[PDB]
Amino acid sequence: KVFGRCELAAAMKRHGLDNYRGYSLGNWVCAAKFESNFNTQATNRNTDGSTDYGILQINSRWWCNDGRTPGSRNLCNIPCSALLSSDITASVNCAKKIVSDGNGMNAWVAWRNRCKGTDVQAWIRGCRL
Ligand SMILES: [Br-]
Ligand SMILES: [Br-]
Ligand SMILES: [Br-]
Ligand SMILES: [Br-]
Ligand SMILES: [Br-]
Ligand code: NA
Repeated sequence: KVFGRCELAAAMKRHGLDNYRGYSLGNWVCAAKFESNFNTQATNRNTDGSTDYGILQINSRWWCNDGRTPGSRNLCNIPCSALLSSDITASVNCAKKIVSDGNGMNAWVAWRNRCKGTDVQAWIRGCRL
């Protein structure tokens, strides 16, 4: 599923991601934009053999199981395919675990490089929340 900007913001708010660990809704929408372009089916392989999955490109090296990342962990205890669903629940629950791991949203390199320090409120500007 390819979300609309305000549609995703609404969905993220519903699952309690807005202001989670102090990160406002615009930070999460912006992260999604640059990680996946709002596409829940996005996948990307990394040089180390692991793979990033879903709307927030969650990495199989640590967080999910995809059956082909040898040294990896499954810290959210899910198949990586669950992060590709139309329904963003698994992605939101896993992101909440990631953002609490110590490094905040810096875990997402696109957030750090393309959202951090910017006017992230723009990403939910105009939405009915
Ligand atoms: Br957009
Ligand atoms: Br594996
Ligand atoms: Br949803
Ligand atoms: Br980047
Ligand atoms: Br915001
Ligand atoms: Na894994």
